[PDB]
Amino acid sequence: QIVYKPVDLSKVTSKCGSLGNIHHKPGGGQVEVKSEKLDFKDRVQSKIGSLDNITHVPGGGNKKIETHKLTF
Amino acid sequence: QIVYKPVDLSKVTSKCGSLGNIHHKPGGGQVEVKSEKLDFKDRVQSKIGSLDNITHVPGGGNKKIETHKLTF
Amino acid sequence: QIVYKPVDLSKVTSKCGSLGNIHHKPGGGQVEVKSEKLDFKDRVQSKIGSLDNITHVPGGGNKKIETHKLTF
Amino acid sequence: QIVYKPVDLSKVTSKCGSLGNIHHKPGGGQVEVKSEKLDFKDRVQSKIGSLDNITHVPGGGNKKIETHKLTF
Amino acid sequence: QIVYKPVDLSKVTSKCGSLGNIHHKPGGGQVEVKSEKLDFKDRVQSKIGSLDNITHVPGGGNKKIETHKLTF
Amino acid sequence: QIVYKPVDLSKVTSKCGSLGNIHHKPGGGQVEVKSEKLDFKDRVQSKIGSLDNITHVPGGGNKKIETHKLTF
Repeated sequence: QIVYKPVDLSKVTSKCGSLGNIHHKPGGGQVEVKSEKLDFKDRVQSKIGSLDNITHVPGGGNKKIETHKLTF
Repeated sequence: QIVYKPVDLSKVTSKCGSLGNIHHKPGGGQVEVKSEKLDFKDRVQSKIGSLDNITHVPGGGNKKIETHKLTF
Repeated sequence: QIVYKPVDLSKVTSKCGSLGNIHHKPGGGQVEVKSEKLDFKDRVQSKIGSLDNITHVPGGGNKKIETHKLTF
Repeated sequence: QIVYKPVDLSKVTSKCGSLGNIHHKPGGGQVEVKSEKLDFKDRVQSKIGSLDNITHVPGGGNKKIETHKLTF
Repeated sequence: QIVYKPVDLSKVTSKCGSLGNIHHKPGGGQVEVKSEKLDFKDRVQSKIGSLDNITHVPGGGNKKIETHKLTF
Repeated sequence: QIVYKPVDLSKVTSKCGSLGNIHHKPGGGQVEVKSEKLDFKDRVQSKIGSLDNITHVPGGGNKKIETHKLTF
């Protein structure tokens, strides 16, 4: 008699990219008089209090190769 | 007699990209008099208090290859 | 008699990328009179109080190769 | 001429009670053979690996009393 | 001439009770053979791996009293 | 001419109770054979690997009393 009962009970997780929490609070203080004068003239690039979150995940893949043979 | 009963009970999860929470609160402070003057003339790029979230996931795939043979 | 009963009870986790929490609070202080004059003229790149979070994950993949053979 | 323009720009916050994070991981280790025999017979009180979080806040109230008078 | 124009721009917040995160993961470890035998007979109280969160907030109230008079 | 323009730009915060993070990891080690025999007979009180977090906040209140009078 032969019994062939291999059991895959496994658990696999991938968690990839921007996982953590971001808190961005620019200008959260106290001021009496606030004045901003912006003069931008030629080919200017500007970020003021902005948030860019850029995420690339080519990875994070799960791969199982499993071979079962019984030869009698 | 032969019994061939391999069992795949496994669990596989992929979680890929922007997973975390974003909190963006620009300008949330206290001000009495606030003034802004913006003068932008030629090929200016500006972000003020804006949020960009860019997510690319070519990955995060799950792949199973499983071969079963019994030869008697 | 033969019994062939290997059990994969394994647990595998990948956690890859920006895992930690970010707190960015520029300008959170106390001031009476605040004035800003910005004059940007020619091919200027500028960041003021802005947040860039850039995450690349080509890794963080999980791979299982498992071969089972019983030859009688 | 009289101008009566007192300005309340104030910000008030109360944050009272269980503010912090609790992480409770009883039994998170590695064991080959684990056995537990519990025999509790008369007026026994028992906690095993349980979490009680009890919060009472009679406080944390915010109170403003403000009186404005102009007598001419 | 008289102008009576007091301004309340104020912000008031109460946040009272169980504010923080609870993570309770009893039994998250690794065991080969696990056995538990429980025999409880008379007026026994038991908690095993359970979570109680009890919150009482008689407080956390906001109260504003504001009086305005102009007498001419 | 008279101008009466006191400005309240104040910021007030109360943060009261259990503020800090708790990490409780009982039994996180390595053992081959673990056995526990508990026999509790008469009016026993027992805590094993349990977490009690008890918070009382009758305080943490914010109070403003402000009086403005102009007599002409």
